[PDB]
Amino acid sequence: EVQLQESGGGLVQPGGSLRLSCTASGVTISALNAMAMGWYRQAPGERRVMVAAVSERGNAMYRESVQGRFTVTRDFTNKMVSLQMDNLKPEDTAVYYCHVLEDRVDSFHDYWGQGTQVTVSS
Amino acid sequence: EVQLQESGGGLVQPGGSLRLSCTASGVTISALNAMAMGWYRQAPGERRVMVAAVSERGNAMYRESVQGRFTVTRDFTNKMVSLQMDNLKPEDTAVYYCHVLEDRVDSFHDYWGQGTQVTVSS
Amino acid sequence: EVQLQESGGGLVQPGGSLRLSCTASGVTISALNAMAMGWYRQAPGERRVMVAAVSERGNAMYRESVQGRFTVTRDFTNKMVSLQMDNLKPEDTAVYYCHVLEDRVDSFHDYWGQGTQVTVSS
Amino acid sequence: EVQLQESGGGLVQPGGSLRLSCTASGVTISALNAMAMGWYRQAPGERRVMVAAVSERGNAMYRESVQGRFTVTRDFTNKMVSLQMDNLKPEDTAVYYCHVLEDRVDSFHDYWGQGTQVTVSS
Amino acid sequence: EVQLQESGGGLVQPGGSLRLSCTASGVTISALNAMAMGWYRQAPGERRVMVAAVSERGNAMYRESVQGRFTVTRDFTNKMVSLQMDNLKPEDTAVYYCHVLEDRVDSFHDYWGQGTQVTVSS
Amino acid sequence: MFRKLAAECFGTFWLVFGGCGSAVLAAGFPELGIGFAGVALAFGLTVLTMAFAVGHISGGHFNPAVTIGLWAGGRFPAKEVVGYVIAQVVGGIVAAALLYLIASGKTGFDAAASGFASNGYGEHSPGGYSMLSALVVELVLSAGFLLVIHGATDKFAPAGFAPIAIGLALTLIHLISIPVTNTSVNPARSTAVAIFQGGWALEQLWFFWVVPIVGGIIGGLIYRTLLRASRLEEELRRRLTEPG
Amino acid sequence: MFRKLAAECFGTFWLVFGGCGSAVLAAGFPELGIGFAGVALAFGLTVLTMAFAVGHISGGHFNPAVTIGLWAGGRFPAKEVVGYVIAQVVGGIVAAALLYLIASGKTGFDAAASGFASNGYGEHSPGGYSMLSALVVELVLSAGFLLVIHGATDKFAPAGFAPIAIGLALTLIHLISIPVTNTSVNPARSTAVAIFQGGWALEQLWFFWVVPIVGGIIGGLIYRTLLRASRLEEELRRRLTEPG
Amino acid sequence: MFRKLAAECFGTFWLVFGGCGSAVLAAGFPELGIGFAGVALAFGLTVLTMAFAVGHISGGHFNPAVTIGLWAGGRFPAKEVVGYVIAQVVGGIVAAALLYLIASGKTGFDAAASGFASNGYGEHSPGGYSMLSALVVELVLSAGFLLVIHGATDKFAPAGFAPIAIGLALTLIHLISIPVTNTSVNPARSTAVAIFQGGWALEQLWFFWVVPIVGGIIGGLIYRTLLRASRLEEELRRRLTEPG
Amino acid sequence: MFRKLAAECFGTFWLVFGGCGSAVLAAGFPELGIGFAGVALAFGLTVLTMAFAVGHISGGHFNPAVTIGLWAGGRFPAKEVVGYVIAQVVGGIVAAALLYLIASGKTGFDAAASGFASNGYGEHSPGGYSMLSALVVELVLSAGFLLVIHGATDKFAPAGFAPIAIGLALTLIHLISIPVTNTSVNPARSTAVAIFQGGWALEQLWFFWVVPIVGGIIGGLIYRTLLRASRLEEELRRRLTEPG
Ligand SMILES: CCCCCCCCCCCCCCCCCC(=O)OC[C@H](COP(=O)([O-])OCC(O)COP(=O)([O-])OC[C@@H](COC(=O)CCCCCCCCCCCCCCCCC)OC(=O)CCCCCCCCCCCCCCCCC)OC(=O)CCCCCCCCCCCCCCCCC
Ligand SMILES: CCCCCCCCCCCCCCCCCC(=O)OC[C@H](COP(=O)([O-])OCC(O)COP(=O)([O-])OC[C@@H](COC(=O)CCCCCCCCCCCCCCCCC)OC(=O)CCCCCCCCCCCCCCCCC)OC(=O)CCCCCCCCCCCCCCCCC
Ligand SMILES: CCCCCCCCCCCCCCCCCC(=O)OC[C@H](COP(=O)([O-])OCC(O)COP(=O)([O-])OC[C@@H](COC(=O)CCCCCCCCCCCCCCCCC)OC(=O)CCCCCCCCCCCCCCCCC)OC(=O)CCCCCCCCCCCCCCCCC
Ligand SMILES: CCCCCCCCCCCCCCCCCC(=O)OC[C@H](COP(=O)([O-])OCC(O)COP(=O)([O-])OC[C@@H](COC(=O)CCCCCCCCCCCCCCCCC)OC(=O)CCCCCCCCCCCCCCCCC)OC(=O)CCCCCCCCCCCCCCCCC
Repeated sequence: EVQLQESGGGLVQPGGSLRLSCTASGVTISALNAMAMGWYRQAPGERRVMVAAVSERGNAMYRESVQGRFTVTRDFTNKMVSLQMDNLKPEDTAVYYCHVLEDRVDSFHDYWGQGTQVTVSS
Repeated sequence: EVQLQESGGGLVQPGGSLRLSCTASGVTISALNAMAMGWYRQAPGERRVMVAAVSERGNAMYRESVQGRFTVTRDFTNKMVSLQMDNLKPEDTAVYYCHVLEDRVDSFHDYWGQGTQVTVSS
Repeated sequence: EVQLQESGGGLVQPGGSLRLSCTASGVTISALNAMAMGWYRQAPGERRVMVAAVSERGNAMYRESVQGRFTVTRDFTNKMVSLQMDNLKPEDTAVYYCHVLEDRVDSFHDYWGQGTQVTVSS
Repeated sequence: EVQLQESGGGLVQPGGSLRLSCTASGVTISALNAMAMGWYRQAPGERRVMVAAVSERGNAMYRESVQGRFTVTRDFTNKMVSLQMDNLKPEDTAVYYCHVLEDRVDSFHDYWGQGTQVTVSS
Repeated sequence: EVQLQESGGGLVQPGGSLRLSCTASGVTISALNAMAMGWYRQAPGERRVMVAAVSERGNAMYRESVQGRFTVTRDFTNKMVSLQMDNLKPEDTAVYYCHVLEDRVDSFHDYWGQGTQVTVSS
Repeated sequence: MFRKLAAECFGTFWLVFGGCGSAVLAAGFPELGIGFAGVALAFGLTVLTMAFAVGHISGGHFNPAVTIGLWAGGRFPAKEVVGYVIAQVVGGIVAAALLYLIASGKTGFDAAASGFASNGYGEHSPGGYSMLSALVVELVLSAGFLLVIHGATDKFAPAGFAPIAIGLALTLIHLISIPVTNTSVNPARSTAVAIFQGGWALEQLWFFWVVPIVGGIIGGLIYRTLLRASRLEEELRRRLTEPG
Repeated sequence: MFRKLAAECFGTFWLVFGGCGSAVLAAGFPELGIGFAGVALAFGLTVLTMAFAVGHISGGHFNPAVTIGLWAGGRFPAKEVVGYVIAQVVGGIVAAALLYLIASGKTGFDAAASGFASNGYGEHSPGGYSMLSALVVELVLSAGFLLVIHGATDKFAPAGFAPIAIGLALTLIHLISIPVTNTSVNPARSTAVAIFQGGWALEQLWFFWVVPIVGGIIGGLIYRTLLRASRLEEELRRRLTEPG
Repeated sequence: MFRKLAAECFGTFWLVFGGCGSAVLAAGFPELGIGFAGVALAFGLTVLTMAFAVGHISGGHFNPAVTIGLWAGGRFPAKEVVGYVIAQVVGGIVAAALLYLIASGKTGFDAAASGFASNGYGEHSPGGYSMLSALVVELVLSAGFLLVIHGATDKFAPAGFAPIAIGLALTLIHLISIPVTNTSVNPARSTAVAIFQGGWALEQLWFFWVVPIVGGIIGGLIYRTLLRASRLEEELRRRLTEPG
Repeated sequence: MFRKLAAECFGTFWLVFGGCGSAVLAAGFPELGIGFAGVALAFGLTVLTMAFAVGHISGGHFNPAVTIGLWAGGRFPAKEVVGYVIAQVVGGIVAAALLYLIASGKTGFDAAASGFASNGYGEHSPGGYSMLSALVVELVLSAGFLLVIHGATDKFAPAGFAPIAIGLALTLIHLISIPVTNTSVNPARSTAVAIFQGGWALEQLWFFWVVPIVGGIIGGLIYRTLLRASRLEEELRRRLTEPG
């Protein structure tokens, strides 16, 4: 199965910038090229919801409330997905998970990362 | 009442073709001409749902997911209804029932067949 | 994963008896001993529901409407599960599936058989 | 309060015609002119629903399934409301009630008649 | 926190006019200028619902059923909000509350007045 | 019924006023007139706007041929037909009268000589077309109009879009047929202006009461027998669109 | 109210700019001008687009006659009328001013001699129509406009389609009446250009404040008394559409 | 299928009748003809109204190029294509025949000399354009038409608005391309009138069966490969629009 | 982003092809040309159809001024602006190239002498208007266009109707301003044809990149500061529309 290892994150004051990265292992490049790579986030006491993603065709997609501040990039050869956050706000404090979505014809399968803490406190 | 006897079906590898047939008895030709003749199918653990039909006026109607691969034909004189399946897929494996729909003014009445197994395994 | 191969079944007049058998493959004896082995059945247009089972400890369990007529047996060494049906009724006509239930701590996993037709018509 | 006395109705074969009449008492002409006069009907085991009415301004209104066969007339001076039914059908068999609707600013008030039986049997 | 003191109200015959006033204290002018000031009303046995308001930008907003008879005015310098009611109706009898709405980014906060009785009886 | 009759009368008044007034006052204006295309647009817009305004009240027929064709299609009760027709005719006449008055405010106006936007064939056709051409064009266009009306108001058609389709269909009909017969496809509109023309228009008026109505009936019949889905077909579609 | 007044002012500015500028700059262009049909389309499109843009804010009147007719129909509070009217007028004037400046960029422009798209009757009518014709046409068209507006915005009409109907109705009104009086049916639009014409337009301006408004009132009254469904009628329809 | 074939036949009949009849009877009328703009509007309106009427029955293609392009876009079963095409052609022919009869009612009509609104290139182009220009324009416009059809009927597009977009797209295509080739982009429409022209039109008919269809295919392919959202993309959008 | 960029490129290609090709090939056709009104209709229809087709993908800007004005209105991320603009420009250029080829198929075509539908002012204005008139008209029309776009796409506006309003607004803008500057309000459209004109068009091109964009910004600002409802106002409306 797919294994996701994340990095980056931590403490940042409001208006700062951060860069999260995630790498996949245990899957061939060709197999991973047919999957979507994205980022979920869970804030204290709320849902775990998707904020950004890159599809198998290279189309970057964003959640409405974060578009304009987040930039998601995907390196297919290196099996890597990165997220750049600029002009951070208190509502951006949460646990961010690297995510992989796989199409199984009649359903979708999720692969999750460990999770990384991002805290924006002045 | 109406009695439905089916035939055909069985085992077929993916991409093959099959032909199911069904004949009605115990009803006059004129009476049957005012009814609709079609095919239901139930897959393991799911609903029994209609896939194709021919109305009393001879209009062939199909389910969206099967149109383009299934062809339903009706012989009014012989009181027969047949289904031709081409380019079969694993999702087509199920029990197929010959069905007759009768209009009773304030409601509809269903006549069911015995059922025939269609298994598409490579 | 576990592979289930069934046998038996067919046509029988009311009051007759039948014997279905099912064998498992692709799993070690020790691993299978920690799982439950049972039988599901789906009648035309209805649910697929469990009728009988044998748990990992060898306890035979039955659905209320079938207890007294069905006998489920399990051979742990041969990785086999069999069902004996006596005094059959029209309501017993259905597709019967060999089933394996596995405990995964936080959830259960199902392994299904191909399915066998049992028709009780006088 | 308003008292409604109905008349007419009875047995009629399909395709026949009937005329129901209803007269109001215990209310002045001016007071009744500000109310709507209509007909409800309840068929065996179903709702009591409105089929036709005449509003305080003299506008005749019909239920969709009965328009074209029913004709509702209102005589304001005589405080009378009549219903003419032509080309009767088996679905027209029911108990018909003379009805009066009164506007009370923040709600509506209903006055009901005794009820008359209309049976259409060939 | 904000403290609201109301005045006016009482008994009035139908078709009369009344003027309610409300003053805020415990908040600076600049802080209050970023809040909305309005009027709620609760009639016997019903909800407490908003009838009129003035937003932080000075836009007067009304409930549909009261627009054309009520006039809401706001004095930002004096931290005052007033309501003028003309052509009163029996449905206007209720307890009227001065209300302040504050925006807290992720939610809204309400400040309530004591309440004043307005009874319109002929 | 009073509300419905008032709605039909006002709608027919609007139709006649708009279309015929655009034809009489603005079609031939020197160097800036709207022409046949402008007249067709005006005729379509009258029906479109009046439908959006009062179709929820009366159904928005504004045309005896439309009412009779809807009856023939199994969508309108017979007992209500006559009333509707009368209302429509009355509305048209009133409009024509007012139009006449307005047209009299300009020096040199002559209703008899100009024709007052009356429908005609043969020697009185705008393009000099024969009677057979007028008959064929009127029949085909009336049938198509009724077919469009039946299809757009079907319960399976997009909801709320019918007035647009019907009005634009009327505009298209005018664009096609103005040179042949002046594009009646509406007995009330023909009668309203024929009354005030007072000459050859009244002699040929019968033609524009028979051909349109017949055409409308044909249209209805077609939709009733070849295109409308039966009860069994509706049930079959419902069952075929069920998840499993 | 500030938002609503701003919306009304911008809408009236858009209406005057679009319609009058199309009339002044493009209607008579040699060999390629848009003509009366183009001017009518522009007038309709201004209202259509501005309604879609700001009707959810202010209701999209852009016309003193529309506001007063809606008041007379029981749909608009009296205390808000005056403000609306003022805003509309102001908007129009501003538009006219800018239009004037633009028109001055071409050699030979003369607002007084050309008329600056001003409304007039009798000797100043584009087609030489009498005062009675202008009165009748303006009254009828204003009443019809208000009737269409009331019907299309009724709670039982198709939702979201009102701007299309109202704009196309304005286009039809222009198509009909441009040759008679230049199609005012809008006191603010008449005033905006009459101010800059500076001559006979100001003498006849009163006529285009009285006739439209009165017509609008009539329209409202009709819908209020003959076409709108009463509370009892609404309840009766609701009960008649209940399954049993 | 009988219902669908009847709907397609009636739709193509309506399209040919409307457009070609407007071109033949009204386009060149002296001092009041509708012209190229009127013809384009008529062609667009036929498709718009017929779509609103019978699209819920057959899908409203009325064009062999549209059917084949929808097949190439993965939206129409192959086994149903041939039938549709035949129906469309038949409808067109019938319309042409009736049109011919009507056109014969006016003295001096000559189908061979006038061209009977037939499509042509080179020496037979209305504006004297070369074969290469006709090829390029037809290819581009057919591809754009199919792209618009695919986009407007997408499940994520506004519901019920597709007929308006498709009809107005056809009107725009005519407005652009009438001077070059007479704006075929529809093999059935070209065939219907070429049969009755009987001369050079039949010699060049092949060109208007190959270029449009190919163009349509290209359009479909584009939407299939560059614009349509994949299953994973749809799931990603759904997940990205979930509250948390 | 690839899907969005492709949608914007195709939309701008469609806009330029349609509008400029209608202007170049059909506007001046003898005795049957479509004229300024036809060109304006074509320009509006391109945007309307392309919006209905791909607005659900990219938002349907097809105009650098629209993108920048939406950014200034707080509705479009800054980081995505540049890409969009590039795509639009590229699309336009491609369209122009193809148009040029088609225009070369007719004898006597001369892009430099005819102007190739290029925007210009002063000595190169179609009506001989001064630079100040062009500046004022372009500013006002761009601001109005952006205001209409912001209003129609507001969450409180009727859903699904925005393409119609925006396209008809573009048609109205052309109807107004064609005689003054040739109605650019779109830097990409101006650039596409100025490149192939090759003469005075490139000298004046800067004017049609600055004035439209600035105007668009102004429009956005207005809707952002005077017309859009604040968060508190939205909450107040929600509370005021609650039954009690
Ligand atoms: C949308 C909102 C709009 C609201 C508007 C608000 C504001 C409006 C402002 C009004 C301005 C007024 C200013 C007045 C100016 C000063 C006066 C002046 O100069 O004199 C008048 C000046 C004189 O001009 P004129 O008389 O027309 O001049 C013509 C020449 O005389 C030439 O004469 P002629 O020889 O041609 O004769 C023509 C004669 C012709 O007279 C006729 O009508 C007879 C003709 C009949 C022949 C029909 C032939 C039938 C053919 C059918 C064949 C079928 C064939 C079948 C098959 C055949 C196959 C074989 O017609 C008339 O003149 C009469 C016009 C009256 C209209 C119709 C009245 C309705 C009557 C019916 C009542 C109810 C019926 C129900 C029945 C129920 C039974 C069960 O203009 C007028 O006549 C104006 C008339 C005023 C009418 C309008 C009233 C006020 C506005 C009402 C608005 C209506 C809204 C829509 C609803 C409609 C119903 C109410
Ligand atoms: C949609 C987005 C659009 C945004 C646009 C963004 C970009 C725009 C770019 C701007 C370009 C600027 C370039 C400047 C060029 C260089 C300067 C130059 O050459 O000189 C100017 C050059 C000079 O031309 P001109 O002066 O027109 O030449 C005319 C000749 O002088 C002939 O003179 P005349 O004898 O004809 O006299 C005409 C005089 C006429 O002056 C008058 O206005 C007086 C006339 C009054 C007579 C009315 C009669 C009433 C009749 C009613 C009767 C009813 C009858 C009742 C019943 C009767 C029955 C018996 O009018 C004016 O010249 C004044 C125009 C000012 C407009 C109105 C200002 C509003 C004042 C009201 C304030 C608040 C009122 C509230 C009251 C509250 C009370 C409770 O052009 C201008 O005048 C341009 C004016 C600039 C205005 C625009 C400002 C910037 C843009 C604002 C956008 C507005 C958007 C819509 C909202 C509107 C409100 C803000
Ligand atoms: C929307 C509602 C509308 C409802 C309407 C309701 C009311 C309508 C009122 C009717 C009025 C009737 C009044 C009669 C007037 C008195 C009689 C009179 O004067 O004589 C007639 C008078 C004589 O004029 P004419 O004969 O046209 O004069 C032309 C000269 O003769 C010049 O002659 P020509 O040399 O040009 O020859 C032309 C000849 C030409 O004849 C041909 O058609 C042959 C031409 C074939 C060549 C095609 C070439 C192919 C090119 C493809 C190449 C592809 C290239 C590939 C790639 C290449 C690359 C290398 O065409 C015809 O004349 C025949 C017309 C018949 C139409 C087609 C019939 C369908 C047949 C198919 C049946 C089923 C097919 C299924 C097959 C299944 C197989 C599996 O006018 C008529 O002909 C009228 C015909 C009547 C037809 C209408 C019937 C009644 C209305 C039906 C409504 C239809 C609604 C839409 C559905 C359509 C299906 C039903
Ligand atoms: C909707 C579905 C449609 C699908 C269509 C499907 C079917 C189509 C059928 C195709 C038919 C083909 C038949 C061929 C005929 C036989 C061959 C023949 O006769 O020769 C050609 C014949 C020769 O004619 P011609 O060369 O035009 O003749 C003009 C004279 O030479 C006069 O020459 P000139 O002096 O005027 O020079 C003009 C030169 C001019 O060349 C230039 O482009 C240079 C000009 C630049 C100046 C710009 C100035 C900037 C101004 C801004 C200032 C702002 C001011 C700021 C503020 C100021 C304030 C102070 O332009 C060209 O000729 C080049 C045209 C190529 C178009 C552009 C290519 C894109 C390049 C960019 C690539 C990626 C960029 C991303 C960058 C990323 C960086 C981070 O016609 C052609 O040129 C046809 C070209 C073929 C192009 C179409 C390709 C196939 C169809 C594609 C469909 C496209 C759909 C939309 C998407 C667009 C993207 C793909």
